[PDB]
Amino acid sequence: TRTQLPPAYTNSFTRGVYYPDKVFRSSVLHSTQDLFLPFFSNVTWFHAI
Amino acid sequence: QFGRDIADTTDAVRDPQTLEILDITPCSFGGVSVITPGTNTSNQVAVLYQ
Repeated sequence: TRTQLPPAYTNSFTRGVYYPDKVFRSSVLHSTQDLFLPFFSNVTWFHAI
Repeated sequence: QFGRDIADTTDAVRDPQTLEILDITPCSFGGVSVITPGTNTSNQVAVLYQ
């Protein structure tokens, strides 16, 4: 009896940054290469109503 | 578990027994120089640590 409905979308407003290491760094600008969420990207929305 | 300085160097550490954070500073290093009056005059000299 559940109803099902096509996927919705929203936007990656600059979230998904996470600490890359267990090392303390402070007052510094530093760069890394890894898997990360691209900003401003179309991302899927779901609901249960 | 560690810290690092902007010189890419391990500045600080957590103790495994006390989980207390400790800061390191290298053993004292000194610049040395010597002053002379000229060997054809006298041999008393003064030393300067920079």
